[PDB]
Amino acid sequence: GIYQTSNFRVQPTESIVRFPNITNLCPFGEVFNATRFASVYAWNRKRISNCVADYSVLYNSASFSTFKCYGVSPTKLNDLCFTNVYADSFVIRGDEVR
Amino acid sequence: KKFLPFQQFGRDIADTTDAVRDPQTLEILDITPCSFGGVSVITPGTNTSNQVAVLYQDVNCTEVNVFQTRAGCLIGAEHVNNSYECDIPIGAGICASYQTQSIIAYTMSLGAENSVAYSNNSIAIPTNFTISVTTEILPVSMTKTSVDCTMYICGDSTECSNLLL
Amino acid sequence: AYSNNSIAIPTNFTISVTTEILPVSMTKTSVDCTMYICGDSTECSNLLLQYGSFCTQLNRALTGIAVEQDKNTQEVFAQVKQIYKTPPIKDFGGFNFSQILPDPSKPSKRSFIEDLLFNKVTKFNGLTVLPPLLTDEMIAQYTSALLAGTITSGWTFGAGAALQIPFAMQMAYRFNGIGVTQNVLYENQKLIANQFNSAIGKIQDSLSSTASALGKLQDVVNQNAQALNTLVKQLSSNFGAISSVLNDILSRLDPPEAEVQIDRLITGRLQSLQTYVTQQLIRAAEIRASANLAATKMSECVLGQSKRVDFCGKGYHLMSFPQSAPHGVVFLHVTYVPAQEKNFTTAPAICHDGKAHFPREGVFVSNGTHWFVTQRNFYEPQIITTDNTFVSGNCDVVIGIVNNTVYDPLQPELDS
Amino acid sequence: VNQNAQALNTLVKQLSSNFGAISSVLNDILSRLDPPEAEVQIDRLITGRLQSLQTYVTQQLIRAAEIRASANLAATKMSECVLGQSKRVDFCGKGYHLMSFPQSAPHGVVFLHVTYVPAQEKNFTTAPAICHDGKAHFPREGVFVSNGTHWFVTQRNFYEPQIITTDNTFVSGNCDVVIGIVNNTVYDPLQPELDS
Ligand SMILES: *[C@@H]1O[C@H](CO)[C@@H](O[C@@H]2O[C@H](CO)[C@@H](O)[C@H](O)[C@H]2NC(C)=O)[C@H](O)[C@H]1NC(C)=O
Ligand SMILES: *[C@@H]1O[C@H](CO)[C@@H](O[C@@H]2O[C@H](CO)[C@@H](O)[C@H](O)[C@H]2NC(C)=O)[C@H](O)[C@H]1NC(C)=O
Ligand SMILES: *[C@@H]1O[C@H](CO)[C@@H](O[C@@H]2O[C@H](CO)[C@@H](O)[C@H](O)[C@H]2NC(C)=O)[C@H](O)[C@H]1NC(C)=O
Ligand SMILES: *[C@@H]1O[C@H](CO)[C@@H](O)[C@H](O)[C@H]1NC(C)=O
Ligand SMILES: *[C@@H]1O[C@H](CO)[C@@H](O)[C@H](O)[C@H]1NC(C)=O
Ligand SMILES: *[C@@H]1O[C@H](CO)[C@@H](O)[C@H](O)[C@H]1NC(C)=O
Ligand SMILES: *[C@@H]1O[C@H](CO)[C@@H](O)[C@H](O)[C@H]1NC(C)=O
Ligand SMILES: *[C@@H]1O[C@H](CO)[C@@H](O)[C@H](O)[C@H]1NC(C)=O
Ligand SMILES: *[C@@H]1O[C@H](CO)[C@@H](O)[C@H](O)[C@H]1NC(C)=O
Ligand SMILES: *[C@@H]1O[C@H](CO)[C@@H](O)[C@H](O)[C@H]1NC(C)=O
Ligand SMILES: *[C@@H]1O[C@H](CO)[C@@H](O)[C@H](O)[C@H]1NC(C)=O
Ligand SMILES: *[C@@H]1O[C@H](CO)[C@@H](O)[C@H](O)[C@H]1NC(C)=O
Repeated sequence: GIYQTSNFRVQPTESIVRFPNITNLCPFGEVFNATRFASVYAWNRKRISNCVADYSVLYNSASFSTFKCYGVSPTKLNDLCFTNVYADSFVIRGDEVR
Repeated sequence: KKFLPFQQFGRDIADTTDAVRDPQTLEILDITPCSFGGVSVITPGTNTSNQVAVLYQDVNCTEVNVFQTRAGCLIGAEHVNNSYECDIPIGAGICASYQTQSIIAYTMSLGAENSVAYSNNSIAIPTNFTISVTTEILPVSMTKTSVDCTMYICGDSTECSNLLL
Repeated sequence: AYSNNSIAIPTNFTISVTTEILPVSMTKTSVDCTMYICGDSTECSNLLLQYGSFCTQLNRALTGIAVEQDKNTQEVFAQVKQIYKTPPIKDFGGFNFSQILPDPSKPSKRSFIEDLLFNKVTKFNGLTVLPPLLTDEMIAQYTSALLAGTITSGWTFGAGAALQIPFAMQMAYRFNGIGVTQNVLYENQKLIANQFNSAIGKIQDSLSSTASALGKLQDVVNQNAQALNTLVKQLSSNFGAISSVLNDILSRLDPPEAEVQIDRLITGRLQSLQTYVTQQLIRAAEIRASANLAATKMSECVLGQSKRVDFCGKGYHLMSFPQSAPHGVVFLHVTYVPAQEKNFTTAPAICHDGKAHFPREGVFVSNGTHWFVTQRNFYEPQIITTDNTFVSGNCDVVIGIVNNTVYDPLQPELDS
Repeated sequence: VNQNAQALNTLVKQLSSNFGAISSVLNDILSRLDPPEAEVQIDRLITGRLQSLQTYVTQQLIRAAEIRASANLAATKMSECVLGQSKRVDFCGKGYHLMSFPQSAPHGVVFLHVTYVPAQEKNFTTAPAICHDGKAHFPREGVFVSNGTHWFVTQRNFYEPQIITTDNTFVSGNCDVVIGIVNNTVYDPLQPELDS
């Protein structure tokens, strides 16, 4: 007889990666090491744009008591690309972070 | 494609991206997914041979003793100009067989031609007959299976049974 | 206008060609399930192979259908041992079998009628369409054989080898087969060929004007395509995952927890294949039932003369001609329909020398003064004789018997 | 029989699949885990297994209609072919139907159809009618044929010729209306019988 046994599939010959060929470092330090954080009833917020965002600098930092992902995983943050980033900011009691 | 200046990419009905803009050049690229298809093995019985031919379905004879069928690129079968009854069907009129040994592949015969000796004034009449017996087989019943759905899922288990209820 | 003394008999008749369309096979789909559910992910595939055999079962199920669509197209058309062919001289007693026989001028040996039919009827996700084993050029050679045997040899090529017979003598056997005597052909043979060649004209006019009749084939192609397009659209649906695109989840989540998202899609997509394959298995049994009706009509109607009332259009069946169509078959049934008819008088029996007479074929009628015996399905009044009638009982036994004189031609032949 | 064997061979093997659980065995999970998570493992095995039955039972329901369509065909043959004689061409083997003999088989039936097949044949010249008095004669049964020197009437399906008579031919009209008609003597039995 004639038997369907497997599926043939041409493999990729080479690997290509492309991003907008620029170099500005993002303003993460201006947030995570800011001179002042707001009251939570009037929480502050910065729009991060037009930049290469190295997240390894933040993720490795022992100064953070928690660092918790929900829509992504932390090691992936350097693989990903975004249209907008918004960092909201405030000051609460350490118990209410939950 | 006539992309409008605001379009970063285009997509098919499946939401699969059909085309893209490059982030490092003002160019619009079509994307075609890689050539693929069923690998089908054409064989006689292992009692008779371990030779096989392979049909790579829907690929043009390129990306894999090769022949193009409309079913795919057929590898390891000898094309023949004669035609025979079907044996192993391949598709779109192509049939293959193991004959003097190797696998051959051919457009199948429909049977012999027989043009009719017709005229407006002549008839053929049977002078003699054969009484012929033919077997015809029909299935009538299946095996009367039954299955205990509860026992199939939760055998000996009240824990499970309480979850199935 | 029923009464116990009245009959109507056809004094005229119309040959009609009908058209009957049956689907015979589906689009022979197959899918690589694993490429549909988890195409281009070794990790999704590792999740999917916890569900075991379902991928293999669905591939077997869709293959089981495709291997049957070859068998259906074979059992309807491949009913003949030999590719019979017509002579170059079209001596068919006046019938124009040029519109339904092959056209030798085209790349595929289809007829003038078949070319109407093929123009009245209208991707990467592991999905495929397999080609039919028989090409339309092979189907057009099988309908060439079945039709060429029908015209040149009647039903006799159904039983054994084709026994040639003149076409207006085959048609005399046909007419005789519906209780209408051989002379009713020959006394009108140019009219029968006029009505027939005109009716084959009306068929082209009907098929060329509108596709609307071929709904029986087009509904099949439309249902196959809508079910395929739905299987494709359900790749885009979320099923409650954080993206429907598998490659989004493979970029955005690490394996320890990405697997809890991807399971939603594996389960959601697998239910969307089991739904499609179930629709197609119920459908393939709907097309199987029609391919078996088509194989039963081609055996009994084309390769024979059927007596099964309204099984081969309306009228008394003479013969039918198969024409191929895309995923189907079209029968042109040719039927004798009683036309002009009038009602006069009739009787069950007649009385002679105290004994009673009954017709050997036909039924007694009176024109309003005289009595005749006519074949039942066409008006042809013979003198009542001991040749046209047979005897049983006496006048006192039968309800409604009439008074009449029977002519025996042996009386003049003795008397002279 | 093989399609039902493959159907249960899969239905059995679908017990061995995990469907997302920690083990394919229900007693392993209930040896290993408490209700806070054992129920959330076992709901996986139910969602898998139960879909494995609703698959198998669907295949059996569809299949049983494919067997019922052959049992109804077999009962239609045993009605019309065995208990009768069938005019339905090629319904009861290739050839003309005489009779058929039914036989039992495992989950099936087998018919031994007996058919008459035309096997040896001769070409004859033929005409649709013959002319006598300028009155035109037609066969009552069978067909006119000639060996080339004489004209005979014979039964359509087995060559057995007879000299053409007023007992074998009926008449209508005149010889001008028929197409391709020929002249030949019709034997009237009554002339010798009156003259004797
Ligand atoms: C059978 O009838 C067809 C018409 O339906 C004839 O074909 C036509 O032939 C004439 C010349 O005699 C041409 O002008 C027409 O254009 C043809 N019609 C078409 C639609 O092509 C055919 O010749 C007839 N055949 C016989 C044997 O009588
Ligand atoms: C049909 O004709 C017959 C004669 O051939 C009629 O029979 C006669 O009926 C009368 C009474 O009406 C009797 O006196 C005669 O002796 C009968 N003769 C014979 C030969 O039977 C018969 O009655 C007529 N029937 C009808 C319905 O008109
Ligand atoms: C056609 O058949 C007739 C018989 O039905 C043949 O004529 C007979 O030939 C034999 C042998 O010579 C004679 O003994 C008979 O007396 C002849 N019969 C008659 C009525 O003449 C005739 O020869 C056959 N023709 C052909 C061409 O074979
Ligand atoms: C803030 O300053 C500390 C040094 O005091 C440095 O280690 C840390 O990475 C800085 N944070 C950012 C976001 O640059
Ligand atoms: C990518 O680099 C090329 C070469 O310097 C430049 O011309 C192009 O505009 C750059 N593209 C983007 C999107 O910055
Ligand atoms: C294969 O089948 C043939 C019968 O056709 C038999 O004679 C032969 O021994 C078989 N060979 C094997 C290896 O089974
Ligand atoms: C592939 O096959 C098509 C057949 O129409 C031909 O035109 C084309 O040039 C072929 N391409 C290659 C790369 O062989
Ligand atoms: C088949 O025969 C033709 C001649 O009709 C020849 O040109 C062709 O090369 C032959 N093909 C093979 C495979 O032998
Ligand atoms: C029979 O049909 C004719 C019309 O052709 C009608 O005039 C006549 O009344 C009908 N006879 C009966 C008894 O209804
Ligand atoms: C039957 O009626 C038609 C008209 O529809 C006519 O053309 C034909 O010649 C008539 N036939 C006979 C035998 O009277
Ligand atoms: C009928 O006559 C033709 C003449 O060409 C011949 O070829 C054919 O074999 C004859 N048929 C039989 C049954 O002898
Ligand atoms: C039969 O056809 C021939 C032409 O080949 C013709 O001369 C002859 O008159 C026709 N005979 C009949 C009875 O139609």
